[PDB]
Amino acid sequence: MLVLVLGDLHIPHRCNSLPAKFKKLLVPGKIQHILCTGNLCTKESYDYLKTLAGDVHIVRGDFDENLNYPEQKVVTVGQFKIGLIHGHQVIPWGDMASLALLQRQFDVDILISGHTHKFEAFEHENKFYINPGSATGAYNALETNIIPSFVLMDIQASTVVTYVYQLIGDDVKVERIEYKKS
Ligand SMILES: [Mn+2]
Ligand SMILES: [Mn+2]
Repeated sequence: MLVLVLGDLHIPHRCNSLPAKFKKLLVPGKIQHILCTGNLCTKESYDYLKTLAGDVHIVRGDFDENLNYPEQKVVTVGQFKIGLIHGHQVIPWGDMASLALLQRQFDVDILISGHTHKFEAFEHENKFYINPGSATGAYNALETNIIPSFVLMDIQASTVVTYVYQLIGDDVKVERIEYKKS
């Protein structure tokens, strides 16, 4: 199973389009699931994602208007439980009821969020953590020189291979990170 992970496009309010060099790489008929962190913009981008896969999961980020999209979810892909949330939630740890509800979100194999536009991908204590960054390199609060990125996960049995794609200078650069769940 191939899983596309992306978000934070902000089209067309901040960026008019995905970079050609990333969009080239995506075509119908290859990806089984999309996990989108939100901040797409207008419906056009959601429609585009729906050409690419039959199972599209998106969450609602800050200033996203379409309230039919859930704030957070937990999705099962193969043997993996994946949590998905935009990341602009401002809730303090001390509201114990809210904390109790977050347990379901932390008790997942792979955790994905967005919002910052800064990519990350690592293993910690048998769990894997991904922020795909922004696929358009849209600006965030502090910064303007955001490196466009997105993520593909190749999932098979108990092994996930995460590919991080980044647009640096002239070329797409790929890092390949292997994760096996014990
Ligand atoms: Mn954003
Ligand atoms: Mn955001």
